Order: sequence, then C-alpha cells, then structure tokens
Amino acid sequence: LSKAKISKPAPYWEGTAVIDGEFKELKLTDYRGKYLVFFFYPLDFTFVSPTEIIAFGDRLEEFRSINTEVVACSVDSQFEHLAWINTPRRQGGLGPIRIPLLSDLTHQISKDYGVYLEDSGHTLRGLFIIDDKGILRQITLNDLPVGRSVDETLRLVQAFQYTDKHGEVCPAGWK
Amino acid sequence: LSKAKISKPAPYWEGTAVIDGEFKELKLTDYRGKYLVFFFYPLDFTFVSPTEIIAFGDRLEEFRSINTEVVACSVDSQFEHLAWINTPRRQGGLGPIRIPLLSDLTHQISKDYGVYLEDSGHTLRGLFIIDDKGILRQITLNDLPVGRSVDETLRLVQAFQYTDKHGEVCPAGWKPGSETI
Amino acid sequence: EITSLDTENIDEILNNADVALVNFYADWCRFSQMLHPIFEEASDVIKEEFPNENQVVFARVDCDQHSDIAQRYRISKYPTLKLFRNGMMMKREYRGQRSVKALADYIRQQKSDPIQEIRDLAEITTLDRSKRNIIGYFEQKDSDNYRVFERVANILHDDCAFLSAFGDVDNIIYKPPGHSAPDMVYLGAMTNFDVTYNWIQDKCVPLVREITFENGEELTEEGLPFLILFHMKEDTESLEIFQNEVARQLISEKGTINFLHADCDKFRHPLLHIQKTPADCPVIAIDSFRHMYVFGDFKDVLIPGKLKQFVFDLHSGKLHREF
Amino acid sequence: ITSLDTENIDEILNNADVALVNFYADWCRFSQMLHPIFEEASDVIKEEFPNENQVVFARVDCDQHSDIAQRYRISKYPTLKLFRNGMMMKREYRGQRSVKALADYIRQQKSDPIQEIRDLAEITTLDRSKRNIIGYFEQKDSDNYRVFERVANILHDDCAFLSAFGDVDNIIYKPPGHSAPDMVYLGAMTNFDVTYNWIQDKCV
Repeated sequence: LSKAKISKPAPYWEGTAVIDGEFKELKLTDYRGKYLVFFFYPLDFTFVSPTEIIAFGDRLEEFRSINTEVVACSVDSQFEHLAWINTPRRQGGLGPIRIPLLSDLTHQISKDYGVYLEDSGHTLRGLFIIDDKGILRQITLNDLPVGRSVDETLRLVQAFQYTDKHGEVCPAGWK
Repeated sequence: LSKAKISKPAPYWEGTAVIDGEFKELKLTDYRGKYLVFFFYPLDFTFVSPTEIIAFGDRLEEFRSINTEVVACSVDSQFEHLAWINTPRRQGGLGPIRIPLLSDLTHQISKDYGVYLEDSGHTLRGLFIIDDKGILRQITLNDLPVGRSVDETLRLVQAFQYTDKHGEVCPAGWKPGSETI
Repeated sequence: EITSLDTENIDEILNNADVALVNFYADWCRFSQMLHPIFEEASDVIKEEFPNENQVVFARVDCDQHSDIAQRYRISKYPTLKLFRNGMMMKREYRGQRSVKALADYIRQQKSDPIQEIRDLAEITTLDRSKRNIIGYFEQKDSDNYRVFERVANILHDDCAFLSAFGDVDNIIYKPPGHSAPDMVYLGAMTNFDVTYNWIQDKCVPLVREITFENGEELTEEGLPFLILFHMKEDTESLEIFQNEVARQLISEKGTINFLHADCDKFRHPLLHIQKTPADCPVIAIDSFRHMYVFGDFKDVLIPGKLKQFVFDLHSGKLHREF
Repeated sequence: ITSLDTENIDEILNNADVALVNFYADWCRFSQMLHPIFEEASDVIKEEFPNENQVVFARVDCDQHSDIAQRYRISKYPTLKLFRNGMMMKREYRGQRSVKALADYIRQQKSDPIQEIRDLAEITTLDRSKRNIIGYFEQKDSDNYRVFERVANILHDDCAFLSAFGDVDNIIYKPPGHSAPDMVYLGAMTNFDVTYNWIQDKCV
C-alpha cells in the first residue's frame, strides 16, 4: 500500500501547512528545483519532547546553503498545529518553529509514504530525501521519538548531489 | 510483497555465508540475544568499490563492544562470493573481509526486505537494525554505491538499546538544544 | 505539599528530613509532567501515614531552573527520583513503577526496620559464605546505640544483613562471607553515627571491585566517573598496589568515584579504546563514559602525590589532551 | 602503453608534445573499465600518427605514487589530463570515455589552431564575444613563428589565434570589442616565457 520507492518520483502530496504562524497551502511540486527533506513528526500519545523539530529548524540555514528545504508533516489539522506552536515548550508544546508543519488530516500522505499504522492512527518517524527533480532518494524509518540527525541528513543530501554532478568517478575519499 | 515492518519481528532468512574464506550456514535466529546490522551489498553492474564492506569490517569490534553483529547479503551464489573474496582489491575484488557475506540465492531475502528490483535483478542498498529480540527497529533505503555510515549505524543501535533500558525518561541533552547529546 | 527546592533551602530541608524523596524533573519532557500528579497524590498518602513533620518529605527540583542542583547530583535524565535519608543521597534511585501505590509502598519499605531480631545465640550457627552478616547486641531495643545501628542499617541493608540480640557484653560484630575469616568486632562508640557507619560501611561495600561487561550495566547506571585498573587476572600485584593506593590517597572520594578493576583480556576493546594492548597491563584510566584518561606509567602510583592529583584533574577538568 | 613512477615522470612528461595521462585507482570500478578502452583508443591513434613522440597515452598509480595524486591535485578517479610538453592545461577531459571520443579529442587537440588570414577584412570583423591574438610575420619557418605556435597550442581555448604576412614580426592583441584599444606586444619574441606570460596575461 506504500507508494514510496527509491529512484521513482516521490508520491505527490498537498495540504495545509503552518508557516510562520499562518496557514499556507503547500504542494510537493512547490519544492521542485530544490532538495526537500520531508519527515513525519507525530504529536500524538507517543510524543515525548519538542527536540527534533527544534533541532532541524535551528539548523535550517545549513540546509538552505545546499539548496535544501525541510518540512515536517503530521496527521493533525493546521489548527492543532498552531495550538501546539502557541503552547510554550516548557509546558509541553513546540513553541515557535521555523519549518513548515504540514497537515495530513486525510491520512493518505502517511499511507502513500508507508509510515501510517492503521491500528493506532500513529505515524512512524519517516524521513525522506527528495531531489530537485522530485525523485525519492532516501527512506529512513524508525519509531524513535528522537531521533534523526541533522548532520547525517545534510551528509546524505551532499552525497546525492555529488552523485548527480560526478556520477562516473570515484572520489579519493573512498579507499 | 515486502515483509519488513518496523516494530514487527524481522523477516526470517537463512543461507550459506562466506566467513573467513569458509562456507558456514547462517540464520537470523542465530543472532537472538544480540543486535544485528543487516545490509544488502550488490556485486552486480552497479558495483563501484569495496570501500563500505571494508569500512564496516575494520570497525566490527566497535559493534561487538555494544553486543551487535554485522552481516552483508547479496544475491550471488556462495561460490561467486568466494571468488569476489579471493580477488584482491587491486584487481577489482573485495579481498579478505571480516563480516559474513550471506547469499540470497533464491532472491527471497531481497524481496522479504523490500530491497529487490525484479526488472534488473538488482537490490537496493538497504540497511536494517534488528534488536536482540528479533524485532526490526530500523529501515534505511537508498541506491548510493557507497554512503552508509558506520558512525550513524552505531549511534542508532545505541539509541535503540538506551530506549530499551530507559523508556520512561527523557535523557538530558534533549533540549531547546545545541547538539542533542 | 511538595517543596520546590532551590540553592538556598536545598541543604537544610534535605538534611533535617529523615526520608526525602526528591523528583528531579524538566517540564519540556512529558514523562515529568505525567509524573507530577502521581507524585503529589503519593505525597499526600504518605503525609497521612506520618509526618511528625520530618518523617518523610516529598520535594522537587526543576533542573531547567536550577542546573547547579542538577549537576551536583549528576542528573542525566528526566524524571529521576532520589532518596536522601538525612541528606546523604542513597545510591539506588527509584526505578519502580510510577503509580501512587508503588511510590507509597516504596516509602513504607524504606521507613521500615531492616534489622532482624534473634534469640540469644540461635541461627548464628549457619548464615555464612553467601552474604555478609552483622549483628548488634543490645540489652534493649530503645537505646542510642540501637538507633545509630538502625540508621546504618537503613542505608546499608542491601549489602549486608543486620540483626539484633540481647545478653552479650552493648556491642556489634561483623561476620564475613565464609567460615575462614572471623570477627572483626567494632570497638568504637555506638553513640557516634559517623564512626559506626564508616566501620560497617567498611565491611559491607568494597572500595574497588571488578567491572565485567555483565554488571557493566549496573555500575554504569551508578552515574559516576570510573577509575579502573586494567590488569591480567594472573596479576594480583598491580591490583593490591591499586587497592592500597586508592585507600591511601582517594578514600575521601569513596562515593563520588567508582574504583574498579577489570580483567585485561575480556575488556580488550575498552583497552582498544586507548593506545594500550592487553599486555600493556597494568593500566590505570578514568572512564567518564565520555572519554578515557590513561594515568601514565603505572609505577608513578607509588609516589604519595600522583594518584590523588590525577583524580582532582578530572574534577578540575585539566587537560584533554590528546587523544 | 605503460605507466610512470615517482622519478621518470619528468623524463617522459616534458618531452611529450601532447601527453594524455590517465590518473587512476585500481579499486575504483570506473577506472578499471576504462583501461581496455584507454589502450584500445591508444592502439588506434598511436598507429594513426605514429609520430615517434607526439601523442602518448600513459597512466599513473595514485596509490603508491599517490605522491603524484596530490602534486597535480587529483580528486576523482579516473582523471584524464592533457599536457603540452610538461605543463598542466587548466582543463582535463570530461566528455565520454570510448575510443571514438578519446580519439576524436586527441585528434581534436591537433587543430591549427592559428588563423592565417587573407587580405585584411578580418581585422574589424573579428568581434562579437571573442578574444584575438593576431600574429604578423614574414617567414613562418623562423624561430619566431614556432614560438608563437607553441603558445598558440596551450591557450587555443581561451582566445582565437591568427597569423599574417608583411609588417615589421609582431603580436597585436584585439580586446573584447570595439571599445578598448590595443595593446601591442613589444618584447623578445623567439625566447620563451616572456612571450608566454604576455599573451597568457591578456587571455585571462
């Protein structure tokens, strides 16, 4: 039932995101021309701590140096996303965040990406790296509240771009 | 048709692996009690360089410190694996390697782990972390010739074992933040 | 109610309390917020079973606000609940279930009397090897001697069995694990808690002991930087040089440092983590669980200075260097 | 068709008019597959000329001779690089690897490159987005013309070289348009680096 495959176009999505405290409509093809790291961030009963979106948002400029945008997606509506954003993180909210929080209210994004568990309504923490032509280059799945790694995500993004520019060569760094 | 699901029992596999130039039979359930890093390593036309299996083999003791083994798997026969092992890296072979090279002769492992592309006979480079209870805790897929990372693999297994021992606590270092200790 | 501790009231409140269960929390962590109500209710349940105002005290520390207090007690995670008896911090955290009745039964357990009474000379026949034993001899169970013994028992009842009797000339005696070594009878004042607890402390808990990767777990969660002698198990000389020397120089560090020795051949990779090979043993190092620090050449451990200043340079964070 | 080493690099590398050298690594599968096409593309063009020493296809081990791998700043394996009598051209070979493409490109390095021109209508029709070094010379077997044509080889990508007859042996550089004037070269023409670094200066 998952539509996410390596080297095929990443499954299309569109929905309402919270960007800078306001509602914007977002489409996967908006990010055409740049790399997109797209990861799922459950706010449900498994939630434990704001750490991961804070970590990715604070370093988002590093991603933009390499022509990469970051967006998180969750199965809650834009309104509860804004409620979470307006809840201070001392009280168990996210506080201000600098990456778009996308809404999957219909659940079909989480299923297209094979990250949705239909028993609990819970989303596994998938992270996906999509290149500037919309091809899916990376799938990372686990259920860890935290987490993924901003360092290894950017390292993966740079590895993909190096493969795209130099495809028939071995860099000296390989042994 | 892929059977690999996070938090579910990892799909069983069995086959003949080359360990130290020798044929030994290997099963997933042999690794019960230890973590298993299990990744696919194509010797097909996509192959480019031994760098990665060597990288994991040289650091294999770091994984054994934390009670985890490493196994690579490919769809060549045990005999073609043995030929690859005896070809030194100067001539385009792997030379001696310190991690078992498992053979998926029937292709059923590569399909169970959702790594097999049936048009080309090619396997994506998947890496999967299986805990000491046989549960699959990690799925990592891409087609990069080289470019998984033993540092990130070890950090993941240690994160999984820490979650297993302390599940109701947030460790310090998760915060507004700096580096997430 | 739940006292919120800070740098000003921390010491007095914990010292005058006979039992204090303190909750080290951070509110950006959900496990902490989920704990707070259960903590409050458990506190009330115990407050009715008590107080005389000082029997049992539930307190809290916000480690976001006071990071000083947090690092003083080496809190690496949230929440962590710690037991302070008179302001000494018990080395075993509450790892139990988080529920009102689990916490309640826990406070009742630690407020219970660990000492087991006996009839004259009855089973002192056979206890031994197995565990350690210690038995106080009191003509009555209301005495300053027996309350001192009861405090020491409350702290130490996990590493030894404490018992009581009457009819012998007031004195407490120690029996080690076996019938080889005898008593070992305490000659000190039984009205002084510090010398008595130092004495029975001395028999119960060894100053250094063996790390093996099996109990590596238990000892890692003690939360202390290790100082280790790596030695081949045929080599007993380095190990008693080490025991003697940390008894001379570092004994004041008894509870801030775990002093351990490791079989050099099983811990090869811990020794691989540094420049040393299993035939470079004897080797002395601190493992902060962040990095490992070699002491240098072993024999320098014999000068009265070097080993004491070696650990104060971890406490002073001196040189890293190199690797 | 054989290698170099730490020592004789300068022996074969300097005397070779066009030296197309393959920096390789053996563990890299992309460089292991180019060897048969390298020497097959070799076998076609060194029978082509065969020219004693003009075009010579050689290789260098970046493993134990890795000392050459950072003298020349080698990063990718393989790196094909073209040397005019011992010097590094600022470019390398990035088109496809095949005997067709290599052969075509080292035959492509053999172009004139000079432009010998007729009655002069070209001197003002050269313009629109180029660079031109116009040679003026009487007799083209002289020491001057063959020094002008050795530096015509190395920079032939950076600008367009031309030649003519009958003024006084001088080099006249027309700059990028109708705006800036010349810029004529007065110097020692038959000797080497003084003529090289003039034209090198106004082609960059």
